[PDB]
Amino acid sequence: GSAMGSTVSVSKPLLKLKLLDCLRQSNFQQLCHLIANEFQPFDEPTVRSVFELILHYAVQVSPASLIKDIVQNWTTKGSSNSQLFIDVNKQDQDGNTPLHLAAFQSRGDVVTVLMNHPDINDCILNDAHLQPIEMCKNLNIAQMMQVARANYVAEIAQEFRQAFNNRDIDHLNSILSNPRNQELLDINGMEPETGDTVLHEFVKKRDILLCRWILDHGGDPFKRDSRGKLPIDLLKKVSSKEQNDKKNAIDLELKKMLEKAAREQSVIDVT
Repeated sequence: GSAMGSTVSVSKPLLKLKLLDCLRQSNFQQLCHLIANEFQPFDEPTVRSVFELILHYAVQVSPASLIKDIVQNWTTKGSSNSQLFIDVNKQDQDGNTPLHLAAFQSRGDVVTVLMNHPDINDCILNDAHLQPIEMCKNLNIAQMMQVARANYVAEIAQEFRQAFNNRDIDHLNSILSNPRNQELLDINGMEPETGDTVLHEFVKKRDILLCRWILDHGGDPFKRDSRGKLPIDLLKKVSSKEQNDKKNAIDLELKKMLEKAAREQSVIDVT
């Protein structure tokens, strides 16, 4: 075209029209071809704003076979550095994720695919403050989501305990790098066989490395054990003149860490 003709501007309605038609009638290779030919420039912000909702639109209008292909090919960690990458937890203009919409629409098979995604976050609140399971209109679908969550919680809580048993800071960090895990794990849970939280457990172990990690990831110094004791109560008092002697350096460091954590906890508890 002549250089004097204005560049065709990107229309969100027209992109959406083309995309929905494809998602309703076409397969994955046809969808890819549409992206290559019509979602250009691919980094143009209006283009991006439609592209990143493709999984939302697919849950609305597409067969489960196409949804599976989109999920398998564009949403796993292996494509996270590609242009064709969709965030499976993307929130739309109502705060809904694809899982919110799949639950709302009673698409049980799609709910299963999404709940099985290793990076799924079924704790995200939409703008109505609802989690995806709370969108269900069908009880059997809600129960499936409830049990799948309980299973996931059981597995990650066992993995969390294993990382502590291994003193494995990298593994612990990896577990909490998933926002879903930060919600579904309770670092302040009390072990019934001992009455201890992990903070009590590792204070008694004098494990400075692990106590610091626990206190940096929500460990609550005010949570008492089953006998009513705070973690700091577990360290014996040392007279002032001896406080800085080398033999007391371990418990002194734990005491200082617990005192600072208690100050920060006091603010959290009134916020």
